[PDB]
Amino acid sequence: NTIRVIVSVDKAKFNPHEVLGIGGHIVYQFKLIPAVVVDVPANAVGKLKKMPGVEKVEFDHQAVLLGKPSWPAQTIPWGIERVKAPSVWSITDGSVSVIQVAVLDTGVDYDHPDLAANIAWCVSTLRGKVSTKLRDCADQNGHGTHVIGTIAALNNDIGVVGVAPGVQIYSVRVLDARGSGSYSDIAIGIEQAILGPDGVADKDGDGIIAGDPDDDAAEVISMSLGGPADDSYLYDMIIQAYNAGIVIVAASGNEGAPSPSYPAAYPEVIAVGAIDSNDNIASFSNRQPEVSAPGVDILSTYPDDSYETLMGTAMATPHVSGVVALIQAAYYQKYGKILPVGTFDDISKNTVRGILHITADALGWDADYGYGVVRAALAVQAALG
Ligand SMILES: [Ca+2]
Ligand SMILES: [Ca+2]
Ligand SMILES: [Ca+2]
Ligand SMILES: [Ca+2]
Ligand SMILES: [Ca+2]
Repeated sequence: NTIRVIVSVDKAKFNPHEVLGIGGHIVYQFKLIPAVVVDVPANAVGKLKKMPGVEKVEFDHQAVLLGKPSWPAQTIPWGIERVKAPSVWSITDGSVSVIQVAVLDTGVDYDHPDLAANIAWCVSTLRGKVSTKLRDCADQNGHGTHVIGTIAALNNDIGVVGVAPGVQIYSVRVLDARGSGSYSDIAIGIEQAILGPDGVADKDGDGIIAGDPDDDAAEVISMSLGGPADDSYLYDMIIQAYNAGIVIVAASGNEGAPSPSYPAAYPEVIAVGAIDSNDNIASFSNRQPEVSAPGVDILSTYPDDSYETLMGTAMATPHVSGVVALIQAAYYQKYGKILPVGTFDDISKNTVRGILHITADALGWDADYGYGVVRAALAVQAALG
């Protein structure tokens, strides 16, 4: 019957009425890339390629969550210590106002007493519809609430504590109750993380997005999820985020493969591998990460008002995203600006990725651990030194 497809277009010639004309509909018009999500009867896709202004028709691929379960006063999970976050908190817990982290995942238990105060914005992109309603944005799986707690669980007398326990979180639900998500919804969730709550990327028109107090963009997009497919419009959204000054962090994958899933495999994205508490790379961790982090036996928040232990590269990812939030929060607190994102290759202290690379606890890049295990305390020293 009806398939979902993503059309790359020339906006001067693409007439959307041509798709309604063949029994299709417009699902979502991207604001930041020239592309549109459409539903068409499957036997009419051939007619789509043929319309004026249609440059490419791509099918809607599937990505999936990358965390799975391991089988009272406040605990500091072993991974938060390993990554050397508690030492940083006298400088910053990430609570500097221009800083937000967007977590594209299964949603969040937004009224969880260890999370709520840091939940700044809650949205859903599922099924190509942007929803800002609470029932839509709530986590129906648990995995997002877990990823989120590793980043930002409160420092208090309950539960757990995240890497950056003061940072504002934008929860962006791009994955359903089963942890499965379409590339379409994930590209839309990324656009939303750039647009933010006011729906405009660059409201004052000055060319600054991430790190501009006049805007409400996130500064980190964290994606603990992956698929085998490399689609154009998705990689275009990645570049829009990258160009806006957003650091993008994604899980390597859990199939013990030689290279990362997507989007972790894009040059603009920090691929993240998983270690255990013995500083062994997990066997499941996809190889050639950029950096690695705690991803086995990770205790964190879980629905509802509860706590759970999970494992996977999905768990390693938010430790890195939390480190990035500390670097950017410390740098903005001292200077009144953030660092550039940087590249895989980078070994300077002038770039977030540069700092991640050279402060990593290398156990010189390798195909197992990447540059090594991120260390917040040392990264924040490099950023400020
Ligand atoms: Ca911001
Ligand atoms: Ca806590
Ligand atoms: Ca905005
Ligand atoms: Ca601006
Ligand atoms: Ca401005």
